[PDB]
Amino acid sequence: GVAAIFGPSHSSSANAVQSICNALGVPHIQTRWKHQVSDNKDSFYVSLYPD
Amino acid sequence: FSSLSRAILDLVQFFKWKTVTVVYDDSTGLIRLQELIKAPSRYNLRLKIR
Repeated sequence: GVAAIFGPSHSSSANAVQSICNALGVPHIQTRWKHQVSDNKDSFYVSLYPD
Repeated sequence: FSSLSRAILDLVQFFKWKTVTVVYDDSTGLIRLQELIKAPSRYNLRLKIR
């Protein structure tokens, strides 16, 4: 039982946790850059690293 | 694409080009052609990436 997951901070690992956090509803706060593909229909994530 | 980018680089030297205009569609396509983008560092090509 958590309220937010503050990122596993790597491009191969954050894509796996984002699709879990998109599924279950819990937000996923990212603090590093990640290659976000164009057809990734995800909404439950924010990224504090500058784009 | 470590081998396909070297095969496209052989056709821009068999045809003796000097100015290419590499066009991709999504941001992953730079990784698929990174052995072609690094070519003006050693050869006489002139890349214009769009």
